[PDB]
Parts: sequence; structure tokens; C-alpha cells
Amino acid sequence: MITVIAIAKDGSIVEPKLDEISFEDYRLIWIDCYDPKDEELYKLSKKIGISVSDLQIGLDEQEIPRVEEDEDFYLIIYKAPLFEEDITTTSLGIYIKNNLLLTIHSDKIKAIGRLHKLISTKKPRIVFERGIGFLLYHILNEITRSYSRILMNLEDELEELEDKLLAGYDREVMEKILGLRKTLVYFHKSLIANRDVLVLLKRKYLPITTKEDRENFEDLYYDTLQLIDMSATYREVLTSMMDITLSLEN
Amino acid sequence: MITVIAIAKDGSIVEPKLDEISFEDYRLIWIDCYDPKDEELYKLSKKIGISVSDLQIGLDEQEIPRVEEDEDFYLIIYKAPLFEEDITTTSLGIYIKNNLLLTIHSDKIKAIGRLHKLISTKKPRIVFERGIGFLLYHILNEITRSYSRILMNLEDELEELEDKLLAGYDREVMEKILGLRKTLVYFHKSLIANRDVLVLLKRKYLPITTKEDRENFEDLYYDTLQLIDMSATYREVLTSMMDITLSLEN
Ligand SMILES: [Mg+2]
Ligand SMILES: [Mg+2]
Ligand SMILES: [Mg+2]
Repeated sequence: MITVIAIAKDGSIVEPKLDEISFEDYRLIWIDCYDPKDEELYKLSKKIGISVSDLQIGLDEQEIPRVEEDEDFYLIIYKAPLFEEDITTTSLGIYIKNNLLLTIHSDKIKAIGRLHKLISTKKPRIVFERGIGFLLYHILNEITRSYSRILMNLEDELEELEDKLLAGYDREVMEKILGLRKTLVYFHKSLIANRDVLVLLKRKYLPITTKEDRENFEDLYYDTLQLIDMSATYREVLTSMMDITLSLEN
Repeated sequence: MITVIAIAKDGSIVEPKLDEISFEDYRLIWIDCYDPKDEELYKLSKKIGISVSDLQIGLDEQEIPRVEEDEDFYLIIYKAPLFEEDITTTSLGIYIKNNLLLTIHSDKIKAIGRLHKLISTKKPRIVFERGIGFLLYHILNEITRSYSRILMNLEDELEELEDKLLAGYDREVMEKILGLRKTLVYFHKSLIANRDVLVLLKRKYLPITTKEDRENFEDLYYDTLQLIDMSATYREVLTSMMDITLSLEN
């Protein structure tokens, strides 16, 4: 059971990377902590003044998306897609403590690795000095893009499947239909939960959020809403096709 | 071997029936003409009063994206992803005459469905009044999003390809490699040609675009550059894997 315990750190102007650190030298900080060994986990607690119990939360990929508010910090449970023999969702914890943003998760969140890969491929130029409603914002924006993307390929799958119905009565069809129903269930439930996290973020006045960031989450809120309607529409599609392979046999 | 010839007719506030319509009954009208039988096309020129020749620009899918200036109208050629067993890109003309945005394409364009479908579900009236410096960008955006969807997707095939080389040579892999090169080559060329179109729209003051459209095309310009970068990044990766497939055997 390879457990990576990968941690990815960032900072002020511009283009930093580090581990055992000050972060008073930095405008903001993104520590992406990926699925830590029990030893590197405390390594983090020591560091950021965020306790492991408080942290162990954002590590439970079954945690319901939400926002918990300041003790020393802010917690946002968010849902990201989880890609496996069947696609699913999974929960990233995100803790914002003053100038530090942490992502903490059990499964890799492709949205994160993209920024990371991008971020390491990205020049000194791009301005995050707006950040940490901003950073958080992109993190959700990206995860969203993940959803948006999967839904786009799913609508792709629905199209092939529709002509594959000309075969009918098919063992494989019902099995793939449902598999797709499954993902669609995970999403709809998650984008709605995430929608409910977005709801607060586009509205609630927060130290972490500025108006400009608050502007974003309304976009992201309505985008997510886009994704929720679709999840449901693809669902409607699925049951209808489910109606066909039933009439064809079972 | 049909010519699918689907005339979609949309106008504010939100409804159908071309080949009787009175302009200036609406803010704007969106006519999408997909792969018309020239019976249906001639009718279209007649109604919109663009030279039947000038519309034929639009149906040429080899056309290099660009912006061309008035003969009684505006014209944008743009490269959008094209789907098959293997993916490439295909040109659509977009003509803007007064309040009429006409999107004309010989090949299906994934993005235009996604607006025609969105619109179907999308609510009516107030306010699309932002329309048609806006309407243009959205199509352009949805297209760009077509590309972005497939890159992040193609990226998957790359990760999945890295393993297949543990299986070593795989003339299969090599062809799959040449396949994803083929796709990428079209994207890169296309995103280049799109890019400039957007640099034009992002800069040049135009009757069809407003100040806000141009900022909106600037965003679109940015991601286009990302996509080119990814496309760049990805061909890179496929040059290596190929070199690899080759150090196996051949
Ligand atoms: Mg078929
Ligand atoms: Mg691997
Ligand atoms: Mg494998």
C-alpha cells in the first residue's frame, strides 16, 4: 500500500518552495498535504498550529462539505471527483489560517495536481497577491472544472450508449448504465453539498474572503448550479435508458 | 450520405421559426446553420442578405480562423474540436450582421449544441441584453472549453500510456502515440489560429464588441495560451514516449 505522504508548499513574490518554514516571509502559503503517513501528519501539526484532531477532519474523505469557522483557522470541506474502476467523489479538507492555505486529502484530487503541475510550470508573473480567497477560489474553480469535465465525457458516454440500445436486452448496458447512475449520484449529492459550501462563500462576509473573491464564488455557485442541473438531466436520461433495457429484458 | 442541414433559429426573447421572421422584433438572433443542403443555404442568404458565396466561407472547414471586415457584415472563422474515432479540429464561420449572430459550420461543433441545449433549458428574457459582443465570446468560450476538456482528457491517456511501456514496444502504443500526436498537432495549429483571432477581438475596437467583450476575450485569450501550452507540454511528452517506444524495438 504505497502511501505517498507528499506535501507541496508555496509562498510570496514570487515562485517559492519549501518545507520546514517561517511563512511570515510570505504573502500567502499553500501547503498541499497529500495522504500523510501518521508521522508526517504530526510534522504538520507542529508546524501550523493546527491540531491533528482539527486536521484529521479534512483527512476524512467521507466528511460532508461545509465550513467550520475560526478557532485558530477556517475549515472548508469540499467534494472533488474520485476516479477509479468507477468514478466517484472524495472530500478535500481546506484550512485557511491567516496567511496559510492548506489542502489535505486521502485521494489525489486531480484539480490540485493540475495547479501544482501548472504552478511548477508557471512563470513568476501570474499574480496571486490577491490571494487566499483567491487561491481557495481557484481550488474550487478547478475541482469544479473536474466535475464539469467528467459530466462532459459522461454526456459523451450517454450518446454512445443510446445507439448501443439498438442491441437491447444487454447485460453490459444495464451494468454500465448503473455505473453511470452511480457517478451521477455521487456528483449530484456532492455538487449540491459543494453548492451549499459555495452558497456561504459567495455571501458571508469573511476575513478570508474579500468582495472580489466573493464575486467569484457566485460565478462558481452558478457554474456548480449548471453542473447540478446536468447531473440531474443525465440522471433522467439514465433512467429512461434503464426503462429500455428493462423492456428489452430482465 | 445525407447533408444533415439543421437550421437552429434563436432570438431574444427566446424562440424559433426562421423563414418567416421580422428582425428588429428582437435585441439579437442566433442562427446556427449546420451542414446545409444548398437549397436551405440559398434561402438563408436570401433572408439574411449575405452573398451566397460569402456564406460558403463559413462552410469551409479547412478555413484558417481569422477576422475579416465588412462587406455588409462581420466574419469570424474559428477552429473548434472535431470528434471521430480520432480527434481533430474543424472550422466554422461566424457572421455578424447588425443584431444577427450566425454560426455556420459543415461539421458538428460540440459547443453550439451545448448552447442550443443550454438555451432550451435556460430561462427566458431578462437579461440576455448583454448580447452579441457577449454571444460571440460564449460560443468562442464553449469552443475553447471543448479544447480544454479534451486536453485534460488527452492528458489522461498519457498517464495511462506511461504504463503501457512497461509492457514495452507495443506497436499499438506507437500508433496510439502517433494518434495523440495527430490530435495535438491539429489543436496546436488551431489554438494558435484561434489565439490570434482572440488577440484581434481582445484589442481592436469593434462595433460588434464592447469594452467588456474585449476583457472577456482577454480571459479567453489567456486560456487559449494555456491550452497551447498544454498542447505544447503534451507533444513534448509524446516526443519522449515515442523515442521510448523506439528504444524498445523497431
Ligand atoms: Mg453507434
Ligand atoms: Mg503511473
Ligand atoms: Mg494501471
